[PDB]
Amino acid sequence: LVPVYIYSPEYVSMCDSLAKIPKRASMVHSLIEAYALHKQMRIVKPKVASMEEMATFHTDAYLQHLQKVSQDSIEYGLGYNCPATEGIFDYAAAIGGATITAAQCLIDGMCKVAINWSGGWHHAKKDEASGFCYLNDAVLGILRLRRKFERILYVDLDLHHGDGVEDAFSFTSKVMTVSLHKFSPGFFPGTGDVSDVGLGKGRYYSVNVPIQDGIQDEKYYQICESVLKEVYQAFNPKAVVLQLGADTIAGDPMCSFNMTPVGIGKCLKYILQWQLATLILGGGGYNLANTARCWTYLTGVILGKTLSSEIPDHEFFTAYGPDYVLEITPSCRPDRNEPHRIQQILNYIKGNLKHVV
Ligand SMILES: CN(C)c1ccc(C(=O)NCCCCCCC(=O)NO)cc1
Ligand SMILES: [K+]
Ligand SMILES: [K+]
Ligand SMILES: [Zn+2]
Repeated sequence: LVPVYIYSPEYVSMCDSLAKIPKRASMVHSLIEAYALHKQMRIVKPKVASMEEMATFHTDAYLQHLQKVSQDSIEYGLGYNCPATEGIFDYAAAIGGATITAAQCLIDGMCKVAINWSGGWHHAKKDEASGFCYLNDAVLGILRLRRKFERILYVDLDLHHGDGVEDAFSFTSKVMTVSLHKFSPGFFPGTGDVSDVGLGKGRYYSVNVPIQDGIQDEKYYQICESVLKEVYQAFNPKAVVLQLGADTIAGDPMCSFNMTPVGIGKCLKYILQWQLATLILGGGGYNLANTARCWTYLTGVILGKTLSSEIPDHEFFTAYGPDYVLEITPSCRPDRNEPHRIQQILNYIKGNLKHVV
């Protein structure tokens, strides 16, 4: 009954090697640990994903190519965004197996919530890398949950549209994907408008909520709670995979949304309250200190605790200036979401869900 935490020194050290988020893994860990939150969690060492576990989603041509490259390259999306970095195959296997490992505990009753903050790589296609994602651990995690669960719900709270995971299940009704991302022409990955609902046997089993800059905690929680309520109704899931990219939080260099760890928490609370199994994943988050602040605070609402406002002294204390507090103050930027558009969106979504059995 104690939340599982996927950690291991070798793992975190492996993740700190990710180009875009250097040392972000350590920062998140050490901050969560400096709050002694790991004392109230079942620490589980992550297992490396095997070539056959990754093959449950990715093609051999892709996986083998990714492997040879790990030692004509821009063939499988391995270009500007996803470079042919030496050792990526090993980094992705570690992160992928870290989610497979967390998924297994959920289908073992060993816990009702497993956490893998270093995961959440939602852009990767079965045979294509995208948006710094070489392997789609979110899909590998959901496919593992399918061993014991019939209806799995995937909620993507990342600033970006979880296309990789949506594409994976766009033709199926066994897994429903919900994504609240910023949608605007020329913004990555450019998909996910509200009209996007899935194909074939999976029509309407894909929900997309396009948002605009500036949105804040309450405006966001209303939209999220609203959509998550209608969804639990029609789909009535058995397990839940939650992607919590912190690139929505105020202060991120992404400078799009204007959330705080508490806005997301209200959403997290609302989902945890369904008492269904739950696989927590990180994702984007480009303001290192803030990301540790957000996920630590969230590892706090997962344990019903209320963390200390003053940031405990630790390994990376200095990176928490100039105030050294766990709270994030929203930026003074205008919300660009006209309330009428949010309604048209919510209705269109509402009428898209009636079609569910
Ligand atoms: C200043 N500089 C060198 C850059 C600035 C912006 C990008 C970018 O937006 N790239 C597009 C990829 C967006 C990240 C998607 C991964 C993600 O956040 N998933 O949730 C790249 C480089
Ligand atoms: K689907
Ligand atoms: K999203
Ligand atoms: Zn993102």
